[PDB]
Amino acid sequence: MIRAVFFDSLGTLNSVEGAAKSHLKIMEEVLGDYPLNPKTLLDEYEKLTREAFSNYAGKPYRPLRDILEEVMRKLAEKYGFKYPENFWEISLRMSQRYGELYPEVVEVLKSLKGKYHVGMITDSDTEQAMAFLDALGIKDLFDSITTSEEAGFFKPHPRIFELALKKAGVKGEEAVYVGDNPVKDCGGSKNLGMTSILLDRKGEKREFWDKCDFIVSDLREVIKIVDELN
Ligand SMILES: *CC(=O)c1ccccc1
Repeated sequence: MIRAVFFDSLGTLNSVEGAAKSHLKIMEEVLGDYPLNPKTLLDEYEKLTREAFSNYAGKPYRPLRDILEEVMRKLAEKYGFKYPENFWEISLRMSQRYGELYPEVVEVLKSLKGKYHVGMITDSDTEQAMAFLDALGIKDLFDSITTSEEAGFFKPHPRIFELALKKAGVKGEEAVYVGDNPVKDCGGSKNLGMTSILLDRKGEKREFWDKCDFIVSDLREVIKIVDELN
């Protein structure tokens, strides 16, 4: 019996498009009048951050603020502009003003809460996860918010999932996890017997469909699956 439904953050609740728009305005405010194409700075920022997150996958937690400030200090020295000491604050402000939820998030979160435990499991520092849920107005729709900072390990380490299930007081077999990253999400949640639901909004992850238990393009399909199984 499924009694809990857990969600990832980026790509599941808040749109990658909104994050890309926010990230661009972040690099813009960092550069100001500096003669560096903010688009080139962003592409290089995403390349370095992808490499960093890959090195830390499944490993002990390190503050994301430190990891990202390290990347931007390297980019500042590379291109010659002043490292903004308030980079973290700028990222928070812009993320909150231009971040947006997918059109069906609130509807889905409401239909689930009350019937099942509704939780989030995210690779991010707890401060930023809470501030972003608040800026998007959906913090009160979750019964639990579980972060790599709390568990001490990044996904797909099982501890972050273990902690989520413990907060809800359910077994893995009684829980669903929804996300768009086949390895960190389906693989990490499958270790505990959770039902994995892959979210492929644009149908770009067909090569990983055969490993996750279910695949959906819209979160409104999650409620259907939970009913089919119960
Ligand atoms: C990249 C991005 O959106 C971000 C980075 C650090 C803190 C908050 C948001």
